[PDB]
Amino acid sequence: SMSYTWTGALITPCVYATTSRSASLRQKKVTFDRLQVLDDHYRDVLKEMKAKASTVKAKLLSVEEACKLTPPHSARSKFGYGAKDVRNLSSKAVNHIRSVWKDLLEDTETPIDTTIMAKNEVFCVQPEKGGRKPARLIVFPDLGVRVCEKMALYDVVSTLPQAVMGSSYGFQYSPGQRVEFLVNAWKAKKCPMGFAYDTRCFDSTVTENDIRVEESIYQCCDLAPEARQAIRSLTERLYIGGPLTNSKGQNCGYRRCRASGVLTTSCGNTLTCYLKAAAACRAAKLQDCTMLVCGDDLVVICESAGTQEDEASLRAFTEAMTRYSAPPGDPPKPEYDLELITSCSSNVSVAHDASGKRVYYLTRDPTTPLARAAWETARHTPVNSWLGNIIMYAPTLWARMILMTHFFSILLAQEQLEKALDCQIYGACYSIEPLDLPQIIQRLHGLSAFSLHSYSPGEINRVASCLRKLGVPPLRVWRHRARSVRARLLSQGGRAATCGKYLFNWAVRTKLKLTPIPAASQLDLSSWFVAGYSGGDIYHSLSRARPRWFM
Ligand SMILES: O=C(O)/C=C/c1ccc(NC(=O)C2(NC(=O)c3ccc4c(C5CCCCC5)c5n(c4c3)CC(=O)Nc3ccccc3-5)CCCC2)cc1
Ligand SMILES: NC(=O)COc1ccc2c(c1)S(=O)(=O)N=C(c1c(O)c3cc(F)ccc3n(CCC3CC3)c1=O)N2
Repeated sequence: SMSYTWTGALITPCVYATTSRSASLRQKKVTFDRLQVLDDHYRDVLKEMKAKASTVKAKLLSVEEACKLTPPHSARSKFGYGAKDVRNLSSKAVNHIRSVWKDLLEDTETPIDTTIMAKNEVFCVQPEKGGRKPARLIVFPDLGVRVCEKMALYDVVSTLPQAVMGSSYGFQYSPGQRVEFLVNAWKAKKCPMGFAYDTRCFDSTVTENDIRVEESIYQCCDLAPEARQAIRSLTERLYIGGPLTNSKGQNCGYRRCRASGVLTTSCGNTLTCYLKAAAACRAAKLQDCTMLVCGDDLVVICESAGTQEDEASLRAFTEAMTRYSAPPGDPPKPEYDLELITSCSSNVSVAHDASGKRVYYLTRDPTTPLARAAWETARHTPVNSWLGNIIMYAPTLWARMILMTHFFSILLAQEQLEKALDCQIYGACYSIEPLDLPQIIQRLHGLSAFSLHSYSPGEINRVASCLRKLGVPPLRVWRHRARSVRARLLSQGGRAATCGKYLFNWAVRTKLKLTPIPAASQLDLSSWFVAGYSGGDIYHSLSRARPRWFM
């Protein structure tokens, strides 16, 4: 079947930013008939996944619990209420949500409407390879439906992926735990070989059968009968496909592939990619495979069979993925150093802590983080990518010297150190106070994140070259700026002083011997790094448990 069919009605509007103007170019790329051929490897892997899914017991979320996960600025309903009404449990919001639920239980077939829009994302104007990337397409149902999806499937999509894929499920790891997993897998092999597999437009490649196979896995859970019916109806009426409406309310077309903005997108894509890849590893005869899967992002570490043999096994893996309707974007290439593999737009690098001991950490090319940060300093944005980058990339040279210095100087100038900001981590929205960053960083990366040094030449050069290319002052300027930022933070005391002392410890000549922040243990990070919710419309406000008077 065709991934999409179009009426011709335009996908209407809401360093460069992707707009609604480039939507036509994206539509051409993602529109095609899918040819899927399944085999015994696929069937064997599915049965193994199902046996693991069978250990899961999932609970039905109440209307109140589902309402509480809704982001404050989530798209309003076309039925007379918005995200504020949902979070307040308003009479109108709650009555409509209950009617949507009742309809899911009563109607098992009518396709549910969705809205289609072009994603506005900032990329760097780099005239080195081709040109500007076309806008990605976002497909999502109405607010009432999104609350119902949480009631039925929030517990499933939060628990089932780890139960099925075990250590291969990537969203259970913080960046440091992801690094630890990759390093351990690499060291376990006699002669390691690793590769990333890029699927061309993964959402478009997902077939009706893929979605039903994904539902057959959900159905292995112990579920409340209404949750079981809701999952069955949501599968047929929403997940499998349905009509597309643009922002103007015009019939835009029809979808028969994965919608980006439903609660099951991340879980479903991860399960689908894992199933196809594990089956393709068997068809390719790759020895002792370790897979790490995050949605459509796949990395495989295995036992090398020699240079020519590895190139041949990779082409066999690709042919098998292609049959399963997961063809490649960039062709996969075997890598023989862990540091050279790019997965989840990141690579492993090594540094030393204050005692000269090796510390592996996760980094990336800083061009896109710096460009996006520049866009965000220039104009007000709902989500602050700089904040998420400081959190996830806290041990890196560039996040510490440039992002921390620049944004802390802006917060000091605006007196907004205590103002909570939104950032996206694994598709979920978190409301975080920048004053909590030293405690968050210690919890996720450890005390060593504040004293790393002896960065690799390759890492230092990538950073320095990127600054030159973007017209950013050199690293020596950032050291001078950080010394002043640090001094002003120290003067303020409390959490602000901890920001100065811990985040800017690298900027001082003498360098302090840092002790653990006592209040860090109080942070409730239980919802962090459990699952991916990309396009799932999930929100959390960072909270503190058992606070001590003197902290
Ligand atoms: O050789 C030496 O010894 C010293 C050299 C030297 C060179 C340049 C400066 N620049 C500055 O003082 C100014 N800009 C900056 O001090 C500046 C700060 C951050 C900048 C950023 C990002 C960095 C990441 C956080 C957000 C801001 C970008 N650009 C920046 C410029 C350059 C810029 O203009 N825009 C972009 C565009 C895309 C990406 C990055 C940038 C402020 C007043 C005059 C211009 C200072 C010293
Ligand atoms: N195709 C589908 O359906 C979704 O497929 C997906 C594939 C990968 C991801 C997602 C969806 S996500 O939207 O859930 N977010 C991330 C992600 C982040 O949130 C993230 C946030 C930051 F501020 C900084 C770095 C981040 N990094 C890199 C560092 C990390 C440790 C690995 C991610 O990868 N990964």
